[PDB]
Amino acid sequence: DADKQEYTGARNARFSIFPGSGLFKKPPKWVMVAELVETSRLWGRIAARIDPEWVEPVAQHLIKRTYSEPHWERAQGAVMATEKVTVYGLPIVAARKVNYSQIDPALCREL
RNA sequence: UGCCAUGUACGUCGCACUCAAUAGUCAGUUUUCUGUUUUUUUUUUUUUUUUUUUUUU
Repeated sequence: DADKQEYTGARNARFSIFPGSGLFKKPPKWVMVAELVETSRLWGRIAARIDPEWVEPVAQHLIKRTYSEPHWERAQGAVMATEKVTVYGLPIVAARKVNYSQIDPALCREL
């Protein structure tokens, strides 16, 4: 979380890095942890920084894709939408412009 | 360039400035706050914090 030393994990749960880590003082924007433990709060024991272009290919059965702002763009002759990819409610890509016309064939033929 | 008949009618007069003072009507319980200057600046960005536990050709 921005300017906050707490992490949004799976579902609405929030956690923090176990203080014995070396990156406990160096927080990443995107972290993966080994053990979730509830003692005083939620703690991920062994933590490591990740790059969020990683988790779409390896969670294909878990990704939910939400497409907003379907607008027909002339230059492609095709409809664009902003896609958001999430697992467990975690917004992996906040915004990616993608071809809504290539996604669905039903209405884009008429358009 | 000589002459022009007689008698025949008159008087006196007036004008102005104005006008003041007046009726009757007694009284209203005690006590009270309300009140004044003076330093003026009110307001300035922050952070990472703990650990049941035990076994795998």
